Amino acid sequence: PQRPPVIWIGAQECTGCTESLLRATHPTVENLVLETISLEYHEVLSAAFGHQVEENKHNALEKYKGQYVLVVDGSIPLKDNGIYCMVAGEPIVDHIRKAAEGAAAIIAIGSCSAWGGVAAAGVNPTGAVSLQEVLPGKTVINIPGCPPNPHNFLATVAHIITYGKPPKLDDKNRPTFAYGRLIHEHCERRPHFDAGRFAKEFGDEGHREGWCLYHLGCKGPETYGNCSTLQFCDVGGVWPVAIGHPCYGCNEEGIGFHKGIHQLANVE
Amino acid sequence: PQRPPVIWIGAQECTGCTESLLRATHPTVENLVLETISLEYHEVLSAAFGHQVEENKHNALEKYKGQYVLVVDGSIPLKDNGIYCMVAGEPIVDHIRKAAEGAAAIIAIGSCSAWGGVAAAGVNPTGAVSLQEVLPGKTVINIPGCPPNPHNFLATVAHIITYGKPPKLDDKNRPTFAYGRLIHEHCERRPHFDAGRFAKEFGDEGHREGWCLYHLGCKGPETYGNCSTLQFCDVGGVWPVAIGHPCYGCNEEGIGFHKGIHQLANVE
Amino acid sequence: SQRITIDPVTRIEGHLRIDCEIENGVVSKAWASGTMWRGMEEIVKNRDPRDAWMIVQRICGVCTTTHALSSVRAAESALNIDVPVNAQYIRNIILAAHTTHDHIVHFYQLSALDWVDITSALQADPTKASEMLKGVSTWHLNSPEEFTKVQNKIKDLVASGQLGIFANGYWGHPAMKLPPEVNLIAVAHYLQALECQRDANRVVALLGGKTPHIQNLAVGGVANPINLDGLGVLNLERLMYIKSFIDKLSDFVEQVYKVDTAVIAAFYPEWLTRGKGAVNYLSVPEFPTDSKNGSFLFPGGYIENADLSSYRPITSHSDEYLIKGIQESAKHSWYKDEAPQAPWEGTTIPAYDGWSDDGKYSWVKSPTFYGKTVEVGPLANMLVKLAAGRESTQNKLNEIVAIYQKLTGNTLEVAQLHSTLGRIIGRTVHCCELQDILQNQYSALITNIGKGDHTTFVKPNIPATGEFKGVGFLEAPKGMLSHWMVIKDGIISNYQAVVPSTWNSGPRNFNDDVGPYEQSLVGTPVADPNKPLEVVRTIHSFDPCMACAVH
Amino acid sequence: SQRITIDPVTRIEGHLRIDCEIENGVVSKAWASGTMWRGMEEIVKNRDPRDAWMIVQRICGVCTTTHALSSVRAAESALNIDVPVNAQYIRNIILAAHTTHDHIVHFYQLSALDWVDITSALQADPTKASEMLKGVSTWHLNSPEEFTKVQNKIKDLVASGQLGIFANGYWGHPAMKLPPEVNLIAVAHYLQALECQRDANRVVALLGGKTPHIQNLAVGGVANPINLDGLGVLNLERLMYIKSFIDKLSDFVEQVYKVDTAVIAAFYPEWLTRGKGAVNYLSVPEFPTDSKNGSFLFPGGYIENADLSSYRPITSHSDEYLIKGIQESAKHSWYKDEAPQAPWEGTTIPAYDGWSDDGKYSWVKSPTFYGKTVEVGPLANMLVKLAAGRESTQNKLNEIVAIYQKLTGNTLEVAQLHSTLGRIIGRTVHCCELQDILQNQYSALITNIGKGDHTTFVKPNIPATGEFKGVGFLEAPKGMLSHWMVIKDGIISNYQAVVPSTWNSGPRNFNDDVGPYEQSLVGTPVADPNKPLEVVRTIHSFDPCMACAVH
Ligand code: SF4
Ligand code: SF4
Ligand code: SF4
Ligand code: SF4
Ligand code: FCO
Ligand code: FCO
Ligand code: F3S
Ligand code: F3S
Ligand SMILES: [Cl-]
Ligand SMILES: [Cl-]
Ligand SMILES: [Mg+2]
Ligand SMILES: [Mg+2]
Ligand SMILES: [Mg+2]
Ligand SMILES: [Mg+2]
Ligand SMILES: [Mg+2]
Ligand code: NI
Ligand code: NI
Repeated sequence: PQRPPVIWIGAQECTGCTESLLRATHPTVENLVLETISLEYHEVLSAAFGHQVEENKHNALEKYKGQYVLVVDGSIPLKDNGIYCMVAGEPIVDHIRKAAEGAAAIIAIGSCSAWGGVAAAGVNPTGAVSLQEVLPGKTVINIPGCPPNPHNFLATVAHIITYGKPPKLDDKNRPTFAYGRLIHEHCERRPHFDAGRFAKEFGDEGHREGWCLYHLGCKGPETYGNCSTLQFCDVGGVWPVAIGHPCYGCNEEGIGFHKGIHQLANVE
Repeated sequence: PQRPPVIWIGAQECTGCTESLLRATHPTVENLVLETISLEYHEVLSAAFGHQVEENKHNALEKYKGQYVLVVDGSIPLKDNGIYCMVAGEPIVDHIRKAAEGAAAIIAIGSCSAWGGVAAAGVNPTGAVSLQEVLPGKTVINIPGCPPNPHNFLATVAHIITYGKPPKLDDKNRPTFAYGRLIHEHCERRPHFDAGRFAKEFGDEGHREGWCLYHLGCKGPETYGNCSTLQFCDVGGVWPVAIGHPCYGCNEEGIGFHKGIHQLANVE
Repeated sequence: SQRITIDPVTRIEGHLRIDCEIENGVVSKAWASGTMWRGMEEIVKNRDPRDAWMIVQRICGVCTTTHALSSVRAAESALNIDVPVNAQYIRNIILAAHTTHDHIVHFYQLSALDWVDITSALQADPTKASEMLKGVSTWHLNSPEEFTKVQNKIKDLVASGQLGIFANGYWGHPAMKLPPEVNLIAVAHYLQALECQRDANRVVALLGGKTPHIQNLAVGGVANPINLDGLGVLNLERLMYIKSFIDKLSDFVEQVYKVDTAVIAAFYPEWLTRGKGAVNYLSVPEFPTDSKNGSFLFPGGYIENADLSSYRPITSHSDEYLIKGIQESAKHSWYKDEAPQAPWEGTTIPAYDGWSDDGKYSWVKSPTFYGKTVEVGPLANMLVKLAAGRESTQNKLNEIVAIYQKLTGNTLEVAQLHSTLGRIIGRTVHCCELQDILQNQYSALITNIGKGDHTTFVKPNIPATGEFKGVGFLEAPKGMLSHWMVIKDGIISNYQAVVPSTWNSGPRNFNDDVGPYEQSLVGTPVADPNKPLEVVRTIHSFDPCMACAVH
Repeated sequence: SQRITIDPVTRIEGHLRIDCEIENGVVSKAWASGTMWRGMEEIVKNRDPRDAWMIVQRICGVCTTTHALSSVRAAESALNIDVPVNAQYIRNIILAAHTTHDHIVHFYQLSALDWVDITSALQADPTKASEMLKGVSTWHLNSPEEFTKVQNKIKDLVASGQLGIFANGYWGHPAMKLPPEVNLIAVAHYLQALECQRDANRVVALLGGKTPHIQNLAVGGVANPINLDGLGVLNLERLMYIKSFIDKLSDFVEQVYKVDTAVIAAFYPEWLTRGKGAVNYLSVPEFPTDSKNGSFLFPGGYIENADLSSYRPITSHSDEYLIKGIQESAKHSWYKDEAPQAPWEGTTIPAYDGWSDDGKYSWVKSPTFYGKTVEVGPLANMLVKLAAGRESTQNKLNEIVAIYQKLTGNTLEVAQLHSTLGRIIGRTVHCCELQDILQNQYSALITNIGKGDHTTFVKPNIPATGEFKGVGFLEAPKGMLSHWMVIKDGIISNYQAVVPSTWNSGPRNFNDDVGPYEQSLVGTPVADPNKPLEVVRTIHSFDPCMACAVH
């Protein structure tokens, strides 16, 4: 049978959001591209380059008009008329707007495309903005994190394919199965928080007993995500807090890349 | 290169404690028997039977006197002169006491051998007792659960081999890395307990949002273990509470097999 | 002539003694004995009906899941509860995946070392071994390089002088018939089997909460919370993860286990002509798919005097003909009450008095069906499906026969299935057909959730007066299982388990008639009465579970 | 003369444009251009020195870990902090496992489709393909049956008419030299590589807290809590799990990746005679093992005019000769200040004015070492280790040359390593030697914890006044990396990254000299200027990372 088409365009990306797919298990990246979808454009993996790969993008946008899922990683830079990311001699914002016209669904994978991320922090040298800001007439599905667990993306695409619509979304257009709850409202170290059992420095006696990381700067009280439950890499037990380091808030605008590692979170 | 010897004897066992080894990953059961140990006696896997396998046990107890680790699963029945478990025409208590004489270390794997477990529950038809009760002059290392995660056993054996002594133990002779903390003092659903967010029946709205299972009969407040952190089967996210069912207290004497599923726990 | 004892029987679950009189080089008479008892039926008495399944699951950890599922079905029968269809799909996936693990481990870890000589594998040529499988299997791990790595693992174990559980085995015995190359193939497949069974148990874990000993059941359904859009519950990501493991099982089962079953038969064809235990067979239907505890994917029935053409179909777990026929006796067992008992009126009063050849000699009871001895398990299950004209079963058996034909130039008829190797073939056929059950039930669950049904549990009510009787049937890996619950004044007043190894392993009955293990051994040739490998080969074919048989 | 543009270059990290002048079918002049900038140096300025590593790690997610580790080393340099030995063992295990994933993916997912024709694989005989590897590899997954399954997955993808990322490729090009059988072997190994790289990243995850983008570092050591007897921390059970994945990497690396590297060289021997980018090479020592940020397992050094016999060793990350030589220029880059700048005095002031052949044409700066252009990365790293007389490196290269000699009858000399294929060989040698780094550092960590040392972290103090400087060196998968931090009144006043792809990809410099990518392309034959596969082959051999090069 025919497979559902996907077009993937990178803007001011670091490639970590593509690289998340190389850790996935359900599906693995090889089963994704041979069995689940037809990946019609992706510059990291494509056999074709240059003029050939731009022709195959144009052909796919025509053939699959109204049918494809468009995916973007990285922020989009608006300063100085788009010149801080130029592909085939044109601003990346123009390539993204053209591809959006025919998309059946549009997904911002990672914090950079979802809300500007690290690229839009500090002084914001390039006037970097989110995918939703570049496409104000479109519903953009946001899958934040730096990078997210790849299955927060893959299970969103599966819901579209299997059931014919997107998963249920919150008021930031994030899927509820992955972003519907604060990390601190589902964290296994909450008993220690409640009891006043805190790590004060890495390597201290409470740290070496797995106590709460609040006083090291944990941003779990102010960050929506599934890091404590789904975790990472499907080996069991692996997320930043379980390894011994506070959450930095990388999912959440105004927390990650803004607040210092050891700055304390606000508690509701 | 010579491998450390192990003798495994089953008394009133269901075989679940041996079967936990077939789920293990570090080591796998094939790496355990070919690389980590020399399994000198185990009736579930042994090529030899009958008189040949009893010859093999005798020869190993002699060759390896003072060197082997003795493991027992199942309770040991003392009623009516030991006749509720008879192997090669002799009570299993006699086989166990004779093997204990020359052991370098002695481990009770599972709640049955650790404290009597299900086989000693209710009216206790066979006078079933724990391994430490049969061996009063010996230090028995207890690894409870029905069955435990196999790595609670395998990392205990690894500590003995690599560092030349047992892991640190609590006042019930249980390894502290696996049994040092109450499940409720390191449970990801503690925030919901704190907020009064409880499932009242399976399939209700709060159950379907992953709320605390205290009012369904969860025994986490009275059970020591690592079920919420290490979890089971190394796939990520798999333990009874995470699947939707309360802890039953199977690790803990007086809780599992004594209290009803829906009977409420005492909270410290 | 002379008298031998095999005690312990190894490479089984639990504690078994086998005695044999040998006369003129053949077994003339045998005795089967379960030597350990716990009293699990008495431990569960006087409890709330909702609690029973967590206690009686611990009858057995090899056949984990099975007693848990039979127990909730028994309470649901007493109480008249219709299980939600989503709960049936989940129960069914668990039982099918568990049973895949159980059969693989039986063929390789428990039975193969009856037929395979590990020492002879050191003499094999790895290239000749790989060439033998050309046109016979498409499996991707039959290369000379794989076989050389496995041979080097055997060479290293031998060179260490610590053979441990591989020691003092039956190496060179006259009943060992495989060439060196086939012994090496079998050892490679033994190791590969451990990866496949681990994948099967990952399926079980993701729905059960762990394995061994699942923790997702309830009287009224299951504890899994279905919500595609929920954090921390059974959502689409978790369902995709389950599917990733279901998809990993088929190739090993079809290209390795199914092929090895035909190869063992090709090298041991006389084992198609011995080991018949019974002329009557029983199985129950399994894998219900409707909203009222029926519409089973696999059929059940009763065969009398080996006549498939006149068998009696069983299509319901409420069938009064099945229920009314079952009794157990303790004439030759260590219990006090000896006359045949219907399980709702059963007792389990211990009365140990030592071993007597003509008196009591086992903790296993003696089951009958309308007064007859019956074999249960994979041979029964296969024969009933062939009697029903089930095309899937016909077709899978025919694939095994076609490999045997290519290797030998001979064919295999149904009469040859009433034997030690026929029993082994029935088990392999079942494992193969279960892979389609998993694909079918996964698809059914995804489709039903998509129609907007997320229901999983119906909360029971239990009247505080009255007497209620219920029975839960289940087609377990070792055969038909039944749990029999009587409820009086809100609590369990009687609890009796009748387990498939009870049917096959039980001693002489109230009429002194012989059960399947004891009958199967009559006529067994024994070349060396000190090393009775031939006896162990036939007993292992029934997959003994003595924690199950005795409880 | 014809002028071509290749934009985008695919199967790299990030955004790259290559332009070439072609005279009579030969490249006469080339331009490399990084086409995307973020300003990551400016984003991290005016923050606490402790925060930098979490921000600048996001320079790149392909070479994740590397900028995190360089940043903490830079802060530790400025502050004069000695890192605990246990923290060094953990940092080293993460870097070695990460680099194993990175090299495998580069050879297979990024580079193989320059050399392999997937359509030609459909014509292969799978049995002939397997027979070609007899006595050349001991890998267990080279059977005809494995290769048939792979061929059928290709057949099915073509039959669908949806080739997607395998479309409008260079199928039938005159530069495609492999027979059908070798093309099919390479596709099978491409798929197998994805499992090995996944196991390498499971090592990284268990110490880092996730990957991509680890979260276990600190200025002063690591955040892993070492306690063999602790629940929920880095105990013996967790360390055993790490070891189980370390042990899974060696066979694929040694029996598949190493062998395929020799095979590609045997079929493409002209690519030993082209693609030389420079005559000077730099690498830094890596994997410190003492209590004072030194005692490296791998050596570093500087080679001038390809003379290995008179190279200069580098044994310290505080080497004043290394530190004083590094500068960058922006004469032909889109920044304002053009004269060469030492990185502690660097600026990064954007000044975009469009493309000019003789003016500014790239967001990459132009690095020099005492005024000279230098190649960094696996070719540099291998040449420095041969110059040092490192027996492990000599012996590994010799194993690759032995397979090449079995297939061609010819040896390889060092002169032939200054080439496109020599660069690929250096990367494979690195990946092979990293497997013993993993074993060595896992054993060192177990031993040290057994002596009673559980220490992991030294808490920094940062003076609130004064101005002070630090530099952190690291031998990354693409070559020597350095992060340069200036602290003034407790906050970052300057931050400059000089990244390995900056050295290799940078444009013409202050003296108009040509850097490695541009120099490597002079002399490249181009059969079809519309489809310049030969240019892409040489550029891919450098493993371009443009998020790294530009930041
Ligand atoms: S969200 Fe993070 S991982 Fe993804 S492109 Fe942005 S910096 Fe990279
Ligand atoms: S502050 Fe962080 S570690 Fe502590 S309970 Fe909250 S989320 Fe968990
Ligand atoms: S502890 Fe549980 S799993 Fe182990 S022998 Fe006892 S009943 Fe079986
Ligand atoms: S009662 Fe059970 S589910 Fe609730 S927080 Fe405690 S251990 Fe967790
Ligand atoms: N299968 C199985 Fe166990 C037995 N006999 C049960 O029921
Ligand atoms: N490796 C790598 Fe990335 C580049 N170039 C860095 O540092
Ligand atoms: S830093 Fe990011 S990955 Fe999760 S633990 Fe915190 S949201
Ligand atoms: S029932 Fe047992 S397995 Fe753990 S979750 Fe409770 S101690
Ligand atoms: Cl739902
Ligand atoms: Cl320690
Ligand atoms: Mg006595
Ligand atoms: Mg209801
Ligand atoms: Mg019974
Ligand atoms: Mg220093
Ligand atoms: Mg820079
Ligand atoms: Ni059983
Ligand atoms: Ni990079």
